[PDB]
Amino acid sequence: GMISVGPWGGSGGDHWSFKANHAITEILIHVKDNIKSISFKDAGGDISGTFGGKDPRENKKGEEKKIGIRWPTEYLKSISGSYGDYNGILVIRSLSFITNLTTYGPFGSTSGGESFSIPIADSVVVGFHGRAGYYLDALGIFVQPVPHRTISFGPWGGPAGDDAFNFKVGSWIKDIIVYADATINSIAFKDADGHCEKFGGQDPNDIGVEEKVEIDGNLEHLTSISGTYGNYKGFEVLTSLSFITNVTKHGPFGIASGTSFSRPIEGSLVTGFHGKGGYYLDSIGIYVKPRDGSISIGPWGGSGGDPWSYTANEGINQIIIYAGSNIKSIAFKDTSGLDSATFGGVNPKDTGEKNTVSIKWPSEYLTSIDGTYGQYKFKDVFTTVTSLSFTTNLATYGPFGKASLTSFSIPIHNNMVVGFHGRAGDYLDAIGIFVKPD
Amino acid sequence: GMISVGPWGGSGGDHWSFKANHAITEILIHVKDNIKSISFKDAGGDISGTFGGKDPRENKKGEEKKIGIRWPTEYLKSISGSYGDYNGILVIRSLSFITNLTTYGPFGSTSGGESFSIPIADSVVVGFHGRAGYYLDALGIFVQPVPHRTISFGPWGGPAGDDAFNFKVGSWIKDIIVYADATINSIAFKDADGHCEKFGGQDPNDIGVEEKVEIDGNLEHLTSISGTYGNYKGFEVLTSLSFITNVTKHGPFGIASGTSFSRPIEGSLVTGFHGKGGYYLDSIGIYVKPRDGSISIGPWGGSGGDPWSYTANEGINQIIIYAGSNIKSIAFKDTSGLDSATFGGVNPKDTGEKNTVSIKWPSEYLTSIDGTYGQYKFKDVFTTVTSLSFTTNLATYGPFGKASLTSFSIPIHNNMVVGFHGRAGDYLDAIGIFVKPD
Ligand SMILES: CO[C@H]1O[C@H](CO)[C@@H](O)[C@H](O)[C@@H]1O
Ligand SMILES: CO[C@H]1O[C@H](CO)[C@@H](O)[C@H](O)[C@@H]1O
Ligand SMILES: CO[C@H]1O[C@H](CO)[C@@H](O)[C@H](O)[C@@H]1O
Ligand SMILES: CO[C@H]1O[C@H](CO)[C@@H](O)[C@H](O)[C@@H]1O
Ligand SMILES: CO[C@H]1O[C@H](CO)[C@@H](O)[C@H](O)[C@@H]1O
Ligand SMILES: CO[C@H]1O[C@H](CO)[C@@H](O)[C@H](O)[C@@H]1O
Repeated sequence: GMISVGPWGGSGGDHWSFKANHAITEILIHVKDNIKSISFKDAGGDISGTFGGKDPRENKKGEEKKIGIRWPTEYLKSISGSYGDYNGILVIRSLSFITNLTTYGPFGSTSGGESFSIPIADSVVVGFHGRAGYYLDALGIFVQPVPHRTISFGPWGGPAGDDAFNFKVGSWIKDIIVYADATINSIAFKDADGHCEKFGGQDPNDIGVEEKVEIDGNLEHLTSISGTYGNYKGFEVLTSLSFITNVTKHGPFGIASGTSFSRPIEGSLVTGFHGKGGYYLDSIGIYVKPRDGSISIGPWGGSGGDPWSYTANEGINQIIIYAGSNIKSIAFKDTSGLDSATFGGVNPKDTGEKNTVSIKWPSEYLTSIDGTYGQYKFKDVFTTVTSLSFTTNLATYGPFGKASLTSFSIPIHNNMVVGFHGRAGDYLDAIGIFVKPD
Repeated sequence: GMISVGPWGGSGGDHWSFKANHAITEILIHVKDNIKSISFKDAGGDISGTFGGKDPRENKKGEEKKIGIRWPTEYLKSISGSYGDYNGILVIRSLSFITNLTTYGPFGSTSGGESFSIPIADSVVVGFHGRAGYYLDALGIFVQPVPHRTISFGPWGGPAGDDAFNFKVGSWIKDIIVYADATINSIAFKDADGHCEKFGGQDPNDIGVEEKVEIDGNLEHLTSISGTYGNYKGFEVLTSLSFITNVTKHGPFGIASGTSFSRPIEGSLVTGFHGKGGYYLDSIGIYVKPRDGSISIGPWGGSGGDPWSYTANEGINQIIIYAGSNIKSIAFKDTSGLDSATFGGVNPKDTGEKNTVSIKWPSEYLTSIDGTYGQYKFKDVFTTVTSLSFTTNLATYGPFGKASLTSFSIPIHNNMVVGFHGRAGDYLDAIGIFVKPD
């Protein structure tokens, strides 16, 4: 799917939204003291309508400018501009067009209003939305990641923090653990699977107070964040935060001081975080995916273990499986480097042997899994997956482990596997798949 | 999905295409001796761009007309108009807007060009496409069926034929059997499943010559038809036909005489036919679905029987199952009356007892099936489905038949069943499902 950003400007005129089928290669504007109208052309040569330009007065036509994007080598990544009063109406006064190579603009008046910019990385502008009548009341963008990347916002805060962090998750962000009083002392995260995370919080003299947010991820999801950054005991840091969902706002935690950051985004899901800490939380950014469903099959195996799941962002490239007389652990690698956790293998005295499956994406993609489950006894008796195999549109890989009496398979066709789920602890208790058509 | 119709007009200007998110409620045009520009508004209040209107000369602005569609009671169903030369260019000269209540127009010059109209029923205009620069070079429409209906084109030919026919299929049109020499004598059709069909061909003195078209329906599909109608031995009938695919044109069969009909359509699949015959083929029309994939699961059962499949057009409402100590036959009813054939039950001495499942669509929809298969002996020993049950998001229905040793089920979630497939002869040899997410 795509993430919406903005729109910036007024609430007059009529709403419009133009998603280009191919890359945006041309923007035409008419502009004088403000932007009278805008239209787009795409790589295959389709034009959008002309949005705005409806003032009947000849003076008020403005001048035509054409911005050409030199596809396929140049691609639009972002915009900047300004909005303000024009003869009484809150309107887009100027625009810039931000490419991977350069900036076209600014076009229109940069005086008499308020500017905007976007703290975004790794995006491609795939469309626009906004408002118009006589003029361009409002404008915002639609974005997708550049190939094999994930759109980034931020980071906000200071340039300090000796312990940097990045990660992304294949499922959702489920628990957030924050310490704070005067500022944000530290931040940690618990992936739906129970895999945890941590940051900041290294001042023995300023520890703050713990708060816990559980995101109830079937109905609720983390869509964005807001907060504040400012000078704290000399350091430029993040001083408050709030975790924003479709259901509610969790927080704010901390103390709002310095400068507020918000992000006008819609259609987003926060899959990850990046930034730096130390004594406190110097900086933080987010990774977002489009709130783009899978069918779910299984899981097969025992009742033990913590639930886990993994959905590839792009397409699953690799599977790492540890086996002995049962399956010990399993992990996934996708084409865009979004590794999954290792599910299982928590006991260092029983981790078995490594096996690997390679899948030649895109011409090869996973079709299903097969296997057995049964009882395995180590220090205690468990019912877990004991053997596993995988099928692609081209081949079968595996088997791995030791077959037991109870077997499972799926006579499925015209699909692709887009992720896995199950339960795991010391071992892979249970496993199933997520599939989509085609 | 949606079916494209047209565009009509010239090949100058730039291409554009606007699919409205909600119903089209307004069309604005600028027009003088031709249509200078066009734009649309939708029920939620989004506007499209203004397509055309780029002539810099003030004379050449044209006059604004607004056509309001009185949603939700009035909906646009079609258009008509004309194209012809305007100062040197092949261009839309006039337009009409065809609603379920009335016609708005005509707007522009009806002289000096060529008109078009659309032999269409049961459609809703959901968008437009076309071409523009200074003016409206070209215009075509996007259509979807009105709810619970199927878009119809035609019929073409005469008003005579005492034996009318209609049908639609849930899978594809696989074999076409035509008799013809001077005209089309008769036409018959063989559904992918092997279910046959027939028409015309009742003149003992004029039988024509048989021709057979098999549509190789995995890669090839029937997208449209063309042909000719004219006076034949006094009767106005269809005198030639061709069956048009994405791979090739099959035919023309017969003799081209009278008037040629074609249909400018894209994105279509012919799911059905309607019209009338007698001695010969008086008339014929088509039903088309948007060339909108399902995942396929199973089938479970024996190797015997002819393959069959069924995909609901809307959502499956009812299941009729005949059972004894095995399953005899199964058939489906969907919400839009697209019944499926009966699969199985060909032997009148072994048809067992009727059972029925009702599903309360949309809040109830099928989730999966369960059952057994085994050996059944009547006049000969068969391996067929012997028992069946169905699950919805709400309940389980069945079981029906007599359970045997070998059982089958699918631990599947977050899906819906959108059709069935398998094999059948005298009985239901084998059965599986087609599923989609959500
Ligand atoms: C001329 O007035 C119209 O156009 C402007 C934008 O051009 C809107 O702000 C306003 O609400 C009207 O729709
Ligand atoms: C106390 O110093 C540490 O912590 C602060 C933030 O608390 C960072 O700016 C600094 O680089 C060190 O990592
Ligand atoms: C060692 O115990 C853990 O691991 C097994 C599977 O290995 C699970 O059944 C159990 O619930 C715990 O999570
Ligand atoms: C003025 O010329 C332009 O516009 C017309 C339609 O307005 C096109 O036919 C032509 O090819 C150019 O694109
Ligand atoms: C011979 O008459 C029959 O056949 C012709 C077409 O062949 C029909 O027009 C007519 O109504 C009868 O059904
Ligand atoms: C009576 O024979 C037919 O029916 C059975 C199932 O009923 C099939 O196995 C067989 O191939 C024929 O189609």
